[PDB]
Amino acid sequence: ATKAVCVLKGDGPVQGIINFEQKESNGPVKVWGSIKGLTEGLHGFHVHEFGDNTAGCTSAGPHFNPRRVGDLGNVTADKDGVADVSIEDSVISLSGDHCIIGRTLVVHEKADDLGKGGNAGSRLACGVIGIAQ
Amino acid sequence: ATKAVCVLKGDGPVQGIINFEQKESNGPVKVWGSIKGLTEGLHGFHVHEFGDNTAGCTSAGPHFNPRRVGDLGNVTADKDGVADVSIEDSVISLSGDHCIIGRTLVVHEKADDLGKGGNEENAGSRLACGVIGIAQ
Ligand SMILES: [Zn+2]
Ligand SMILES: [Zn+2]
Repeated sequence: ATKAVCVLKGDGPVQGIINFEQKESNGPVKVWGSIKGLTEGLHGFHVHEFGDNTAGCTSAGPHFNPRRVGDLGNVTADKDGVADVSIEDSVISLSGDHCIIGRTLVVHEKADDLGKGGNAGSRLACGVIGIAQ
Repeated sequence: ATKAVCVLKGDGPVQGIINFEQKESNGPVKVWGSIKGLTEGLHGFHVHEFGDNTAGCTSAGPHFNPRRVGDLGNVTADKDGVADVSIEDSVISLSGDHCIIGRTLVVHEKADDLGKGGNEENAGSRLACGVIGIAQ
């Protein structure tokens, strides 16, 4: 398993395809793609524990955390509502204990302040992360 | 005990939830749930290789086979178009080489004749599918 993909969907217009690639076991995972239908600005971007969409994104459960492992920061939507995603992350994995295959990728309503807010709302869209060609 | 779950959806009315449970890594996998929106009768029931929903059920690629590993026989819909599923399989797994987590469960248009259709000389289109996810 060196490649994965996730199709994000929700009750609103938020949708996108997010690719994952990890060329070396235990190596960094590159995450890239595009999300549209977002409000301009920052949106929390997280892997949640369960790849369970039985009740929409709510059944994905909590932030994945065997920074939390699943915490992928924010994505940034432009004035057109489009977020172009290009991240490299050394904590998530496509195998082993930190493997995110079969878990859920979520884009949030609000910005994640990363715990540095000086003193991220609903789940707009999600999908199960699957093995890709 | 590993647990997995799959929500099936597709281009038409076919929808369902299928659960997986495997008590030990070398034990059988119980598969159970229900699918609705089906024509009465048999429908091929397969794990396909890729958990890729970029193109409906088509991007799932081929039948999973590292009978084929992904071949889970057929499911049987009743007169209400509902197939109640309860299967035990000792070839698929929720870990290791035959792991189906991150792959795609597919329910087909037609029966899979299981290679016993009587003409050595077929499941048809994919009605619904879902990526198989880790469950609580
Ligand atoms: Zn989150
Ligand atoms: Zn098939």
